[PDB]
Amino acid sequence: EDETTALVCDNGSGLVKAGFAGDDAPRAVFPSIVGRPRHQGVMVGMGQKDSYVGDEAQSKRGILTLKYPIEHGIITNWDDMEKIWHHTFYNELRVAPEEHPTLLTEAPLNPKANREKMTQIMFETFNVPAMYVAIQAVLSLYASGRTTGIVLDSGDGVTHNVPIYEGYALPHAIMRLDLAGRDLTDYLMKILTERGYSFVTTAEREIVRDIKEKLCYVALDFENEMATAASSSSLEKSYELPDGQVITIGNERFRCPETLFQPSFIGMESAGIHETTYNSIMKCDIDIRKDLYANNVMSGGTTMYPGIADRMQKEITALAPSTMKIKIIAPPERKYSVWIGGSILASLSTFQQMWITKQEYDEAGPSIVHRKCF
Amino acid sequence: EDETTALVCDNGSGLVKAGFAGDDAPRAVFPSIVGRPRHQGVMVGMGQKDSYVGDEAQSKRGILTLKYPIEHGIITNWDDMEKIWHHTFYNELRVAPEEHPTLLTEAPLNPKANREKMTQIMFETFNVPAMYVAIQAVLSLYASGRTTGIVLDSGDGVTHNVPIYEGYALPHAIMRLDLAGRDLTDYLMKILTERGYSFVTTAEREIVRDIKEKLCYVALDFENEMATAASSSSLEKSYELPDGQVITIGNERFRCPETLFQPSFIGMESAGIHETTYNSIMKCDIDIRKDLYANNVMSGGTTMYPGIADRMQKEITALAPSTMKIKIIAPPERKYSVWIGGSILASLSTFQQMWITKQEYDEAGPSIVHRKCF
Amino acid sequence: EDETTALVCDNGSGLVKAGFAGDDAPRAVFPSIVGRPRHQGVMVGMGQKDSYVGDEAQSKRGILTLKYPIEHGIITNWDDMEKIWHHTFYNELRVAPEEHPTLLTEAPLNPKANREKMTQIMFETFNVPAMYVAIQAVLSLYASGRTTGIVLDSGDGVTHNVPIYEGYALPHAIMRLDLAGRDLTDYLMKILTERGYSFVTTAEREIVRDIKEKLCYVALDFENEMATAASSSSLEKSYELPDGQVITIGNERFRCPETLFQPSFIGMESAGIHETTYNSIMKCDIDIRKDLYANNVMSGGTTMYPGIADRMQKEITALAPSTMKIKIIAPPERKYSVWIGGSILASLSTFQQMWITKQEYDEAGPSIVHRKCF
Amino acid sequence: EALKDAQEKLELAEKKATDAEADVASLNRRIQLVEEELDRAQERLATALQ
Amino acid sequence: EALKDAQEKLELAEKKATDAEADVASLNRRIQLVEEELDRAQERLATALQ
Repeated sequence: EDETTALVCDNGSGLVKAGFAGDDAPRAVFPSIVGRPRHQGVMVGMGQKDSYVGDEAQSKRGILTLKYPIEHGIITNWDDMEKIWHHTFYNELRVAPEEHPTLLTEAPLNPKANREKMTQIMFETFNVPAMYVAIQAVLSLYASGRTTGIVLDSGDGVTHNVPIYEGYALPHAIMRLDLAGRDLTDYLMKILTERGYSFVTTAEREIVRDIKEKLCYVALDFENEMATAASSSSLEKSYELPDGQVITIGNERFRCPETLFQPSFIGMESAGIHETTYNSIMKCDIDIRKDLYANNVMSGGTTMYPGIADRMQKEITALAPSTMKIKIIAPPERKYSVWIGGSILASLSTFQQMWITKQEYDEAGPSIVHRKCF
Repeated sequence: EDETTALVCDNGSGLVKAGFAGDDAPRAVFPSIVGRPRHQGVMVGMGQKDSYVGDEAQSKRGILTLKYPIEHGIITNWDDMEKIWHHTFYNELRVAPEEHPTLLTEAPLNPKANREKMTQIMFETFNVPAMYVAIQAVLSLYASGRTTGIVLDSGDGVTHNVPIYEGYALPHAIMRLDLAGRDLTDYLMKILTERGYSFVTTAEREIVRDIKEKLCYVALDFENEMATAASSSSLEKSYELPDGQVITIGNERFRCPETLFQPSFIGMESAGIHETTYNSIMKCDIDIRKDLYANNVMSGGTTMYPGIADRMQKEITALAPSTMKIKIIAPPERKYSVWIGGSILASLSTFQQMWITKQEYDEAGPSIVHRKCF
Repeated sequence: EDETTALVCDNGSGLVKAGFAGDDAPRAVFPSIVGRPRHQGVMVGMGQKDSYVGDEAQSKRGILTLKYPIEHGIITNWDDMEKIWHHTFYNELRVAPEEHPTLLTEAPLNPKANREKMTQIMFETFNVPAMYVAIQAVLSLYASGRTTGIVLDSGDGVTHNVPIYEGYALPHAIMRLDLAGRDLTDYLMKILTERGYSFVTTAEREIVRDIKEKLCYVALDFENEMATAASSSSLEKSYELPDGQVITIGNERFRCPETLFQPSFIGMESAGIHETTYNSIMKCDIDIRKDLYANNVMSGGTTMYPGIADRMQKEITALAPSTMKIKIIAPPERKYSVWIGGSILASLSTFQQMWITKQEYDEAGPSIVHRKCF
Repeated sequence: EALKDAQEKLELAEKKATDAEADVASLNRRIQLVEEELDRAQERLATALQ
Repeated sequence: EALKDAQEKLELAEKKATDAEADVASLNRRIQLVEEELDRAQERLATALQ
């Protein structure tokens, strides 16, 4: 065949998004979890199966202890990551990696060891002709079809912010903020406890993740919505657990995403996500700032909450000069924007010479990641 | 075609003014800047473009470091000048220089190497039938339509002064004074710092150049205007930066052009521009001085400030014998006076035999500039 | 008692150095931090205290959020600064400002409001008979006992360069370079994340300052030292956190001070400390360059790293004419030279007629600072 | 939610209209004051020139 | 309905603000031009007086 296709995988924490390069959507999207039978089984003709990977672990949740292998964009456990990639290629996509070049995404300001060990596994585990590791935020920018913007990337791993102008990139102005979907989940199960609902274990920690994926929203003013929580009507929502227990969540619902704009609630000094965007834009040159204000791109899974775009717009407009208009461009489909940006990149004809070849790795070693790529 | 037209270029520092000879205005006027991508770009399908030339560099300012290739009428960097002329001919005028004789302007008391290397490039870079290098001040005098005057030429390059009488010219009485638009810009960004506005880089150095091109004016008495700066009302002006930041400049505004009349502010002993005009007129013969006092011509870009003509008139009248009347003739359009003087010269029928031919250069070498022309 | 004595206070960003005049060493040295308690405390009998100042903030660091009030030589908040001066006078020194003339140090190319508000706080908050504000670099020259030299002065504030010749000063050849030791602290925490060491709050930001002031050094040639960092040995050093976490840092350690000589690393076009020193010397008159090259003086807090003098000598010798011998005098004790320069200056009886008196302030108001001093 | 936001955006757009119109009126007063002061500056100029 | 009405009132109030903004912007251009001619007439007057 011509061009050989190519393969693209996004592994921020929480979800593997994977598929062929040259398509508009990934074939396989599943949770990045390795769930181990904690309870010793007593039957004959079970499994045994040392561990379960992917949405198999979601189905068989109650037995398992679940371990996310990626925390804060950092792989904690390498064998668990290899198992997840083994699951992507053989269980879903049914590809031999020898037949495809593979793009990986990776997060900004990330330890060198993750990029270098990630390449070491791609060459010396799944034999592969070529690969690339690319920055998450630039891929979302490509997916949005814009040449310029400040990309606010927040996954389940960590939050990142990369300003770009006309292509280029500003290394000093790149900001990484330790907040995530996962930290909002840990805050959320903590704020459910005051209501009497106690979720203590990894299995129902993913149940509050599912709650937060739909019930939670961001206030267009926090204090105003917290004041109208005195007359509870629309702010309460009934939620059904898989147990058949019913949960009723009021003001507790919208103050969980409020943590992004008030990290004093989590107990971290690190500024809210709108001030981090100001911190990135202020580090940029005076000239370009006009379009960075007007071309803010949201990406990732934890920018999905209803009303985030409006809240960021009101806060950035309030802080900034009202001399210029602050447009925020946050697409629906923004969850998959990194993977789509990886699809478009590996489909680019020129990019087919910028691959890290297997040959170039075999001569010059794993350290060449940083030398060739950003 | 008859007469072949001719081409005219003024390159004092700061601006290329270029067009056809035989027209009242130049087609192309743009900043003489070579701006290089200082920041390494990270995208695919950019440029690359090693450098940007002309008002392209003004548009894409923030990325670039900008280098003026001409300082003090001296070309610092020759490849950068060749690139600027390559841009004039191919990007704007769309001419083959083989089809046109080319006039260049050049400044008085200027190193021989600039004239000789300038001719060497015109013959052995852009193949051309003929050329001429001419003095800036005489061209402005032609443009003003007068046979006699003392031409005060001040560009962004250097300040020059050439007395002329009935044509002729006085070599001993020619004065060159190291002050310019550019030195006023360096003074200006230094005098903004006491107000808290700090412009540290080449990109916003051209922003204070733009400020000074409109906000700045010359006091009809410096001390009187500095005294009325105690009651700030009309002397302050709000200025908008491209950032959206607002700048408010009071007495600081008019004391920037005051440097021309007080070079003790810049720290140079070299006399103010009115005493330099006296120094030129005093070196002239007694008989002609009467009309040189009454026929002072201002030319160049840094004689554009409002109230310069009135200040020069009051100071020269104060120093000189009040026995004779000191008329200063400073036209609006005085910025382009050198180019218009070059247009009229190459349109002159007799001048069409005084060209340096390509043939005469090929036989007698680059040194013949000084031998044939002034 | 005769003279009464006087008080001298140095308050560049990062460190207060303060004490009596004519004492050769100071009487208080402590960090210029105001530390407010971010976390609400739940006990009875605590404090409470709005804020902790100086080393009480260093000691109780993890509860707090720490604010420097002085950023880039500019006072960003004035209650925080007033508290620092209140703390020096009443806790360590134990004096009444009513007894003592007070000398304050101040930075080259600083907004007028810093002098004008600083004199107001000294006259109207802490009642004082007389005071003075003095330029930092001239004081460090006084400490090393010299009449002539070029002073490179750099704190955790900003980097300033002042050439001086047989006393005097050249205002047009004074250079300010907005690179501080503090920007090196932010660069150091940014580089540490490559090795996986994520530090994010102000408390451990001062742990990287503590790493910076005794593990870091300047490479005697950068590429040579970075090449031998392939074979890690003496280039790696263990470090102990007050946590008990061990931190091992390598090439990272010397490429942090390299940012002073390569500002491309922090993303700024602004030339290096060797180049800015050359820029000052080129602005100076032709004769005095001979002695300025051979009388380079280093002062301040971020000129303390090993190899700075040695490197500045290689780079200035390489750029300058080698017809004269470049000599740098970078004494030990150079962190305190600005204070020592003030303690000698306030001990000069002729300078006791050069004070700004309380009566002159009461008669003629805050603007008189720039009418009597620099 | 679209209503609380559309209604609050209405109260703010009405407030922005109130402020923009307050600015129209406050500016119309200032424009007229600079026009009247300009007429006076021109009359004083015609007087100063005479 | 309360939403479409809040949105129509919002688009209308946004237009009250946009028209009031167009009017204030027209007036801001008039203040800048007329006050610039106030200052120029005042400067021409200062020049005529000097």
